[PDB]
Amino acid sequence: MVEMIESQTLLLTYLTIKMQKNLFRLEEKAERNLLLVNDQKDQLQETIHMMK
Amino acid sequence: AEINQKSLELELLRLEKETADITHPLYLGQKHQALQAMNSHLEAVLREKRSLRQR
Repeated sequence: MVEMIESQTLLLTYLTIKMQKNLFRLEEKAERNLLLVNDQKDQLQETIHMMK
Repeated sequence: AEINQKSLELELLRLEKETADITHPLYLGQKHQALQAMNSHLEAVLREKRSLRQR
């Protein structure tokens, strides 16, 4: 019984570490994409204001 | 964006203040009145030219 629980713990832990590593990579790519688009928004906003 | 809006407003108000003496209805109205008083006076003087000449 102790050997079975340990095997379960190993599976869960493996899944967890694998997911966390791949999630951090997505979050970083996402934030970068948002900042790039936000910067484009900011340039357009300044040009519109000057024209007005 | 908010700074830009307020900055424009300020610029507009400043332009209006600087040109008010020649452009605002209030100041222009006062000048009209002074001119009408003198007109009337001159009309009167011209109407009594003979009497004034005799005097």
